[PDB]
Amino acid sequence: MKLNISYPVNGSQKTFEIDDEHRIRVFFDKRIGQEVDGEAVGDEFKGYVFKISGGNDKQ
Amino acid sequence: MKVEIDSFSGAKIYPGRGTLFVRGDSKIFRFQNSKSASLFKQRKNPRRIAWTVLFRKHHKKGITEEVAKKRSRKTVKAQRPITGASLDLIKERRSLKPEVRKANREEKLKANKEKKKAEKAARKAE
Amino acid sequence: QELEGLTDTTVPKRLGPKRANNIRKFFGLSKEDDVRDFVIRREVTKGEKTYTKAPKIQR
RNA sequence: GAAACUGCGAAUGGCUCAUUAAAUCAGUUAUCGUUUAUUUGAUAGUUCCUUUACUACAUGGUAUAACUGUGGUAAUUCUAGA
RNA sequence: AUUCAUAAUAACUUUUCGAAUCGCAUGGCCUUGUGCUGGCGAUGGUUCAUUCAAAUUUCUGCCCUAUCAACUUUCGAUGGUA
RNA sequence: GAAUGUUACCGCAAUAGUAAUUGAACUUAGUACGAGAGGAACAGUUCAUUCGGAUAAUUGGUUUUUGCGGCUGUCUGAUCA
RNA sequence: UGUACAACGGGGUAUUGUAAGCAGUAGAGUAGCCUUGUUGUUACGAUCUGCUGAGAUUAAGCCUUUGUUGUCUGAUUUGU
Repeated sequence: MKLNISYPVNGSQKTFEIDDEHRIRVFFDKRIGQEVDGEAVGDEFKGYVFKISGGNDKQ
Repeated sequence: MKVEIDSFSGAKIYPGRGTLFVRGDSKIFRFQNSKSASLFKQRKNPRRIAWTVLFRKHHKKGITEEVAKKRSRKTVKAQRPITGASLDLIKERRSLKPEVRKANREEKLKANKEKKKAEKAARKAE
Repeated sequence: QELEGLTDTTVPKRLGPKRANNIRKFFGLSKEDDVRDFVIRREVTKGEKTYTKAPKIQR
């Protein structure tokens, strides 16, 4: 899938393509509002914590 | 092989176990077993039946998953580049709050300019 | 680690206050501090000429 | 002076005559049995709430669009996040 | 023709309205302070009346049929009371 | 199932009986052939039909597990059972 | 006279569908008390909830079993 993300602090926003089903099962079965740690999904995101705001599915 | 849930009872249904029922509204249901299926033919309520997951839910037994959505405590502390601010100049203006005497001096100079303008007005009228 | 499209890079707010008290506490000034002078202007350059487009104040 | 917000209008107009036989409808009445944006005419000195510090009254507060850029959709006057 | 129009006491109200709006003009008094005052408008606002209407509604009137003479009243038909 | 020394274990095979059967789809192949219309075959793969012999994981059936729970009628003072 | 057997038990597993008892500001409503109520309380009350995926049952042709309690020398017959 893809991940559009924003950093309010800088106020920036960027998109990132991702594979690795077993990086994203981290996210699977979660709400829009919960928080997860990022090295689970990419060590580039180590120490970081994301939150979700929603998304846009297939179709 | 995929694992499913009982359209009545809420159980994992391992392969070739249980049954399926279909309904001319195209709808599908799965059953682990003849028990749930028979309740279904009896057009029953899996929320008034006890031993279902649905009932353990709608009566809140073993609900140990969801805890709390926390409300944080934090400030802005992100002085943004306001697009006409020049963040160095922004801090300069933020620190120049005192010394309203310069404001007072500009205001008195404007009092003088306005007096001169009204005088010129009365003169041009006369 | 610092992520480039988001963390290392930063971005501006496209606008500032249009309200008196918004300005007033955006700089934390006073009840009296000549908000007009604490105005923010935006300069642009139509040609050789430029100009600062200071908006307004309401209330 | 584009866009968006806000305010309005969008219920008029137009077309057609299927249904409908005290039902529409005509003409006549009542509203001492009611709604009336609106136009129009007139119409608020009392309202600081332990109303002697509670206090902004030369005037109070929070959002949010348009925009920024980020994105999904095969696709719709689709839309999300920031 | 009214228990009316209105008024008047006691109370009620999740508390309504009583203008933080805007253009044009710039004037006058001075103890000259950005002191005090002041106009032509535009908007929007409580209620009353009005008006553009609306809703109900009174009397009387409608074609061929009796090879339809009885009908309505279950579950409203008629009336009354709350 | 007596008798063959007893008793036990493994075992040969005279004999007797016998059982598998049938079709379709795909390819071949719109090919072969034929003027054309039309239109094949073996090999090969997937399924099925009829029959047979076994099993019963699951599905279904059956319930005296009178195991569980439920309902009426009546008796046990009540309840409980 | 022993990784022997058995009955009991224990556990597992499978089935039912949440036990009796106790409580409850739940309870359609009703009558009564006075302290009159300022949820006033007493009492009748199918049912509802909690203790409760509870209790009950489980080999009789299910598995297991470091427990408990016992059991283990009766009869007859056969010879190349």
